[PDB]
Amino acid sequence: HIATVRGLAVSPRHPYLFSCGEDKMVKCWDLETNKVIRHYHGHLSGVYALKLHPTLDVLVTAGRDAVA
RNA sequence: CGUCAAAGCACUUUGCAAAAGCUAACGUAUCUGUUUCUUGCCUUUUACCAGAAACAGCCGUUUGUAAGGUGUGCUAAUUUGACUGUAUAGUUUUUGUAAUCUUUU
Repeated sequence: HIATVRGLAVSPRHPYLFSCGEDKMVKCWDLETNKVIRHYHGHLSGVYALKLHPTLDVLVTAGRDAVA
């Protein structure tokens, strides 16, 4: 990251780890390889909330865009 | 070559499915891109240098199956499978040593 890693979230169902920040960046750190796989581009500004839905493979994040 | 069974037949157009099952060229061919890292040449970013790992596209190949098209036959031809497939009256099996009678329990 380039600016304070705000969020984090490990998923239990997949060996992934997530992160967020004041970069607009949302990442998918694969835990088996220990590198990033996916960016989730779309957020207009610094993201704070990072939380992983329990059933459905789905990811929720929110920040100052004033939107989840 | 011979029998039996199945089926139109050869050639072709599309659709739809698949293509490491026990280490192996689906392609004796071979190109671009994204991300993550490492080094080059550099300060405008792009455009690039040349290595890695992870993903992707693209140009092609094979198979099965479905419907079609052309030419030929449906009073035929071709394909496909399957099979415990040969002929011997003269000594080891399919051209007879068989026939017949009687006693014992």
